[PDB]
Amino acid sequence: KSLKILFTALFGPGHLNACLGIGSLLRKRGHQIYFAHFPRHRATIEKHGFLFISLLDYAEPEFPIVDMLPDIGIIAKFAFERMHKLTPLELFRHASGKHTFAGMVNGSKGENYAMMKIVKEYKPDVCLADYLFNMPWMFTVDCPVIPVKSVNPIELYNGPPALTGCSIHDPPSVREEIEQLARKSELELESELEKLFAHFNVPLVSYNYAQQLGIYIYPGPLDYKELGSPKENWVRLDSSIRSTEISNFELPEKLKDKPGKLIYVSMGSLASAVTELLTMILTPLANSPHRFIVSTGPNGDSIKLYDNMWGDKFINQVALLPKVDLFITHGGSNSLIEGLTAGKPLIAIPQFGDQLDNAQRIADLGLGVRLNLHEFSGEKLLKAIEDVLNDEKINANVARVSEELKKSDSKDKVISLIEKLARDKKL
Repeated sequence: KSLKILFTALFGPGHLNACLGIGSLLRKRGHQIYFAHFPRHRATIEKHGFLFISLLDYAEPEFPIVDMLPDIGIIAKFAFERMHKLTPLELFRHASGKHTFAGMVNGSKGENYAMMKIVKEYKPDVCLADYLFNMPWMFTVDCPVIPVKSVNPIELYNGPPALTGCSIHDPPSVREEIEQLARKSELELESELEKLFAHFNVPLVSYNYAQQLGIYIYPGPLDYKELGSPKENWVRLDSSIRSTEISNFELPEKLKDKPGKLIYVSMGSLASAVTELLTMILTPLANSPHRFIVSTGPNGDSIKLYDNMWGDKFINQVALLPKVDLFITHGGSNSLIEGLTAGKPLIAIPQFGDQLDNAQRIADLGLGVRLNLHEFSGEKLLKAIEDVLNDEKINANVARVSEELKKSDSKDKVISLIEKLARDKKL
C-alpha cells in the first residue's frame, strides 16, 4: 500500500536537493510524495513528480517567514571576503564566539508554525526534513519525523568538532585552539535553540538528535569509521544515485582544437554568485594547458571566459561528470558524491561551513587535494591540476570508491526503514 510522504527543507540548495534525491527513490516505489517548500522551487519539485505545498500559505499572521529569511548574497559575499583574507583559525578567532549558523535559529519560528499546520492538515504517514538544526515541530506533530542530513556528517560523532576542517594528521598543538573556539561557538547554537524550543513549549533536544530514525547521505568509504558509530538512530545512505555511463553531453565546439584533459569547474550556485571568486580562479587557468567546462552561476554573464574555456549558467553536472578527467569543486557534499560516483578526482576549494570538513576529507583519503582561498595563487592551482591529473594513487583511490558506491544496497535498506517507520510508527 502506497504511503503519503511529506518532505521539507531549508531554502538552500544542498538541503532541497538531498530531499529531492530521497523522494525520487520513494516515488519509484509507488508512494505519493509531497514537498513543503518555497514557490521559487515549485518548478523543480513538480518536475520531479512531487506535489508542491507552499510553506508561505500556512504561515501564522505574525510570522510570514519571508521577512526573516536570510540575505543569502550578503552572507556568501561576506564569507568569500573573510575566506580570502583569513586562515580557518583566524576566521574562528575573528568570529568572537559567533557560530556559523546559530543566527538562523531565531528567524525559523515562522517555518515551524507552517509545518505544524501543514502536517495537521495533510496527515502524512511520515515526514522527512533537511535542516541545519532540529525544529520543535519535529517533536510535536502526530507522525514519525526523519531528519535528513546532507552536510558533512562529522557532527554526528563524538569526535573532533565540525566546521573546522581539521585533518586526521593535525597534531594536538596545531588543532587545539581552533577546536576550543569551535566548541565555544557551539554553545551559542545551544543557547539559541533553547529560546526557540522554549517559545514552542517543547523540551530542548540536541540539534541533531534523531528520535526514531535519521538518514545521513555520505559515501561509506569517506564516513568517519575511525570515530566509531554515529549518534543513536542515524543510518547512512551512501548516495541517492546510481552510476550512469551513457550521456547526452557533447564536447563544446569551442574546445575542439585545444590541448589537454577536460576539467569541470563549479563553485556551486551560492558561492558563484560572488563573481570575484570565479574571476580569481579562472584568470590563472587561461594558462593551464587543458580544456575547462565552467558552471558560471546566477551572475554567469559577467564571467570572463578564455579560449580554453566554455561556460554555461546551467550545466547538467551528472551528464558531464563521466566525460571529464578532474572536478574543481567548492566541496559541497552532493558534488563530492556525484564526482566520486563518476570516479573522478577532486580539487576542493572550500567556501563555507561544512565544506571545509569535506575538502579535508578528500585530502585525507587521497581522493584529491584541498586548496584554500586564503593562500591562493595561480602557481599553486596550476600545480595542483598537474599533480592530481598525473597521480596514479589518487586516480586508483577514486576508482575504488566509485566501485563501492555501485555495490551499495544502502538504498534498499533506507527505503525499507522509511516504509517500516511510516507503517508501524516505530522500528
